[PDB]
Amino acid sequence: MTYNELIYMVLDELKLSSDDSYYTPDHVIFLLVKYRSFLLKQRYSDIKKQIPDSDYQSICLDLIEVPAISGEPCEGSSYLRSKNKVPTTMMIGNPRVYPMDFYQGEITYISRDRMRYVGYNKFLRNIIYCSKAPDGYLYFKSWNPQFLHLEKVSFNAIFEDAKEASEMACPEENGTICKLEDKEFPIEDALVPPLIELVVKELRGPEYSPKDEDNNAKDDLPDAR
Amino acid sequence: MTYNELIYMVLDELKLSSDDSYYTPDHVIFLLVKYRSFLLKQRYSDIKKQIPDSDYQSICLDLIEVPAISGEPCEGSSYLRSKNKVPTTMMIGNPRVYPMDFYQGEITYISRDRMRYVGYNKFLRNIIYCSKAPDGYLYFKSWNPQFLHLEKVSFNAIFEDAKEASEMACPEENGTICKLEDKEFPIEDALVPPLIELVVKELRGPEYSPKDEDNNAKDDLPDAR
Amino acid sequence: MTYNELIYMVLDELKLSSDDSYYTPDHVIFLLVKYRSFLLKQRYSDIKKQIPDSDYQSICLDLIEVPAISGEPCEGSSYLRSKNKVPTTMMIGNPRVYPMDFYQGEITYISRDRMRYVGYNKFLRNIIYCSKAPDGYLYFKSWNPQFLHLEKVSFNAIFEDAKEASEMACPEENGTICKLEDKEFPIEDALVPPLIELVVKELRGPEYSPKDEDNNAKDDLPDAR
Amino acid sequence: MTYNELIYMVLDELKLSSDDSYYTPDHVIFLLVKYRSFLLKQRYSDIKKQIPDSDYQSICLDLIEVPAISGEPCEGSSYLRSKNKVPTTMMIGNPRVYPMDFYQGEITYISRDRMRYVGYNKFLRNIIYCSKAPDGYLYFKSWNPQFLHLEKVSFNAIFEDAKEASEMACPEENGTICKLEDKEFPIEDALVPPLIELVVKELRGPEYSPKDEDNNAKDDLPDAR
Amino acid sequence: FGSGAIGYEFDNRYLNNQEMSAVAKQRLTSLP
Amino acid sequence: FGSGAIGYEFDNRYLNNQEMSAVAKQRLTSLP
Amino acid sequence: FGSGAIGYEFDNRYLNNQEMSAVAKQRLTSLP
Amino acid sequence: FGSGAIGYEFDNRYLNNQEMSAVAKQRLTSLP
Amino acid sequence: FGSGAIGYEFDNRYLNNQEMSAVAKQRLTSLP
Amino acid sequence: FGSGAIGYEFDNRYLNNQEMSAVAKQRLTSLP
Amino acid sequence: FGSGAIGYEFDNRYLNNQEMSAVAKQRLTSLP
Amino acid sequence: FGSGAIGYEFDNRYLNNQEMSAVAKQRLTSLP
Amino acid sequence: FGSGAIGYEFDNRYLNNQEMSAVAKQRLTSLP
Amino acid sequence: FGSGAIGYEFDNRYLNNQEMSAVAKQRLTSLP
Amino acid sequence: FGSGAIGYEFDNRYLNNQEMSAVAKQRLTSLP
Amino acid sequence: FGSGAIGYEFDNRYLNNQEMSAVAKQRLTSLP
Repeated sequence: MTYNELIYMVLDELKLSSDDSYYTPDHVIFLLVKYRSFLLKQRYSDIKKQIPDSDYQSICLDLIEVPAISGEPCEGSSYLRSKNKVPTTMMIGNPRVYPMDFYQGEITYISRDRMRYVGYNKFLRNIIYCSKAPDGYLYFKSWNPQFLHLEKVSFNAIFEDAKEASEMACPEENGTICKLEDKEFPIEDALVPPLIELVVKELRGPEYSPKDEDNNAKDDLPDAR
Repeated sequence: MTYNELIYMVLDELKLSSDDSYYTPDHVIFLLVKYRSFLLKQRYSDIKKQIPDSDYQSICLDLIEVPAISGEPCEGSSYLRSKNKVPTTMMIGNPRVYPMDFYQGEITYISRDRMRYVGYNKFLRNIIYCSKAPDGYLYFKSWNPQFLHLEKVSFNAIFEDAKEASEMACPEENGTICKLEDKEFPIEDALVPPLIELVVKELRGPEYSPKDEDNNAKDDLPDAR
Repeated sequence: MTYNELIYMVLDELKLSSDDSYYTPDHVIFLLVKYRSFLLKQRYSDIKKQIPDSDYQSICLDLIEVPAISGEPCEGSSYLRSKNKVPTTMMIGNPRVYPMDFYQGEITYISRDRMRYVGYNKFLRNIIYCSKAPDGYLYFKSWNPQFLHLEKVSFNAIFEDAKEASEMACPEENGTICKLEDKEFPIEDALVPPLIELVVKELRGPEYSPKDEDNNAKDDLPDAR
Repeated sequence: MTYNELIYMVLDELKLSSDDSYYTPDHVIFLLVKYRSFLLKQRYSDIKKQIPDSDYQSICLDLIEVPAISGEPCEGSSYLRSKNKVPTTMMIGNPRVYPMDFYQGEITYISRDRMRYVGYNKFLRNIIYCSKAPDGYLYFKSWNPQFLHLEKVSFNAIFEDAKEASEMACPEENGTICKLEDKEFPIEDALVPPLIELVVKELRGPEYSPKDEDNNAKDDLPDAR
Repeated sequence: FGSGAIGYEFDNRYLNNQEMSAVAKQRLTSLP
Repeated sequence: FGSGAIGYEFDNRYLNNQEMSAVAKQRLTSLP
Repeated sequence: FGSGAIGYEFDNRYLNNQEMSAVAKQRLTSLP
Repeated sequence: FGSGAIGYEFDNRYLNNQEMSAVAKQRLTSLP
Repeated sequence: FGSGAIGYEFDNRYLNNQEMSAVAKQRLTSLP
Repeated sequence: FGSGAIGYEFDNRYLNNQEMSAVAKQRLTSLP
Repeated sequence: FGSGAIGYEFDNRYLNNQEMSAVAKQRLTSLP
Repeated sequence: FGSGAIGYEFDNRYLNNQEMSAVAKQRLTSLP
Repeated sequence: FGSGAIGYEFDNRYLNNQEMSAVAKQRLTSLP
Repeated sequence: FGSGAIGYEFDNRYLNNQEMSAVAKQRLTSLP
Repeated sequence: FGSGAIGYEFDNRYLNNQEMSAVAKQRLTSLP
Repeated sequence: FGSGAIGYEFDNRYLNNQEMSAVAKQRLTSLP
């Protein structure tokens, strides 16, 4: 399913069809993207369960070599990093950075804290490690100077913001899908009816609430105007 | 039973007979497929039970040889992938890929994560593997070079979308069925009354909700218009 | 009892006597056939119990030899299969394919997955096996080339759709019963009052619901028209 | 998501659109940050769990050498403190001070009470320490005199005030973001629907409460004016 | 309105759980 | 309205469950 | 309306189950 | 309306069940 | 209306059963 | 209306039963 | 109307029974 | 109004919990 | 009307009873 | 009004606690 | 009217008693 | 009216208490 189908299901359940409606489809996109992460955490955080393939998305990143701090000699070895800021993954799925082929290569996505201290094991000196720095970029680290030649990776994970990771979606065979509404929403069908129910409950009450409608330099909500 | 019977049963119970109705049969189709997936997971995920053949569905796939990353000498061995994107499966049944004869052939369908490290065992070197990659296609891998000659397979599983797998359904003896409404809905008849009840409950309240009827550059929902 | 008695009991409980009624007897047949399977699963799936003789039906099939895949030499041995698609059995009763005599012969109805691998035991090389393929036909398999001469079998099981298996009902002594209404409904009497109660509850609410009755290019259900 | 999206989502759900409204967006900002802290403590204080990177936030600190008490020969060794006051942290995550490279350096951030008795161990004499003193600044202490040369650090933590740490945020590659409304709100999207619900519940009742409208040298609230 | 296609199965499941609880206390004793 | 073909069966099943729970506690003791 | 041909028997069955539960705890002890 | 020829018996039977449950716990102890 | 010639005795019987349950847990212990 | 000569006695008796249940659990332990 | 000369003492007695039940479970253990 | 996509799942989950509690008491005894 | 000088004390006493019941279950185990 | 962003998570947490209670009684026995 | 300076503390005390009851069942076992 | 900054915390605390009660029953058995 696509963003369009979910959005218009929510709108039609709410009957927000007129262009002169207070709650636009943008409210629907916001609520859908947040309630998706809410439901996924509620279902896949208590105890470890199988996560379907629908909850995931693949972003494609372009890597650039950057200094550790600045251009000094003693400031440590350089890191690669994605050109643009990367979405934050949830901790419920199977995050994986792969070199444009999911079935090959070993690039390990680890925590920020762990990546401070990796590769000291002599047999793990050739493994590329990944983490999202507080800067918001995906930083790469390894002890094997060959890693700095890496130019492109794809990252598959259950990203915490469907909109961000869908905007960073990888080019399809036909070409890029410009409109977000024509892209595919990241959620299993078994979680779609609950998601629609939660969003529709969220906006049902506000839909029929009064407005401060008189232009009279006055607050008109206490009078239910 | 076909899509038509289920759709029109829901519509007739809602009495959405007038062509000038807000909720068309496409709303019904969307809700039916999403609640199908919801009910199947609710019933067959808590513990392992028997899945009847009625919740299963079949598709026809045409396989093409593709490079792992791109055409390069050192980018790894090639793969076989379906020409078109494959619907996501539900991890509740017996997914199976067979060479157009269900009672013959061993083409294993495994997890995408497992498919990286596979075939190293000396006796598992002639087994063909499958997994729906993040691209959306069903990639094939094996160590016995004969697999690349394979041209056409079938795939049986409890698919996440009944509509997507119905569009990719295998040709019948009579021929292809042009209308989705004339295809068999993939759910057991023991699960149909629950499904109809859930969908009718989904659309009962909205069926009688107010609309923003006036064309006056104003939101008329708070006034129950 | 027959389909007619159950149908008209439901109709008279609902008092849908006028020809100008929204809910026709076809709705009644649909609901009865689905709620039958619903009740049978609910009663005979929790723990194994005696199933009466009323829940069963006998279909008669005409078998035809078919290639495993196509007419190739190496495509495996041929199978027999029913000429027409066969109804899906429920997993609660005692399915049995018999050679027009229930008290004689051994044709084993097994699962689709099992029938891939049967007859390797040297003492089981003469046993005919059956299963419903994803094609929707009943496929036969054995290692004893005599089986391919088989022309007619009858299949007794608790079929998941009473309408389908009743349409495939075996010829009676008097002759075929053309109308489904004159055939015998497949359910024990102890499950008939619950079945009528469930169907009548299902259609009682919808019976008195409002309609979009004005032909005015407008949705008239919000106004309870 | 930014402060603007959250603020205007709360406002639009309350329909506080008129500029002549009692409750401005600053009420919303205050309530959002305080309920952010409330929800984070409620979720991550009972027992230890994983904190996502989204609840974390970063600031830039400039360090200046200061006397312990005042300039005297016997008042003890000097300290390094941030030029500006530092927001209080929440004791639920992984507070860390790093020298502008997260994956390098060991500047421990400890309790203020512990920081009195520290560094006596012979192998801990080159470790730099931190603690937010009662003055409000983040003081630094160590036994290796090189620490006083340190000039600039960063500090990652789940800060008590999102607004205070947002004002002290590190410069981005593009530059500084002048408006607080254009900065990223530090909360996971799985916690956003609860936050919006709590804040909307906070302001729903007051939104329709009576005001002392008349200018008559009298309290008009008992009369519901 | 009226529909029992979801309440009936939940009641049946409740009684099935009661069934399993009742029969799980059944013991054929020893030491006579 | 009224029809008790499902209420009767559920009440009877509840009583059957409670009866099985009762009889499952019965023992014929030993060690005299 | 009124009819007790189904409630009476259910009440009687409930009290019979209570009867069997009460008498199933009866033991003639040993080891004096 | 009113007639208590079945309410009285059921209440009396409930009290009999509860009395039997009470007296079934009585024991005359040993090992002094 | 009002009459307590049947409720009084049922309440008294309920409290008598409670009496017997309370005094049936009384034990004079051993092994000091 | 009102008269509490039977409510008072029944409440007092209930409290007496509950008191006897409480004190019947008291033990002076051994094996130190 | 209002009067608490009978409800106060019954509440106090209820809480006294709860007091005795709570303190009757207090044990100073052995076998260390 | 009405929508039962969250009520259904919670009731099903409650029944799953109660089923797991029931089956967790099952034992195949020994010492014959 | 309102006055909470007896409701407050009874609620506080109830909570004291429940606290004593809670702490009376505490043990410092042995046999390691 | 309507909003289930706080009731849904509390219900889920309640059922998670029930889940953990149910699975905490699971034992793989010994002594056959 | 409204005031929670007495209900808040009673609720907090109730949850504190529940806290102490929950943590009083915690045991670090022996005999492995 | 409405404000759920104290209801939310009390419900969360109740669920925490119930979770601690659940996990406090967990054991890793021995004697195989």
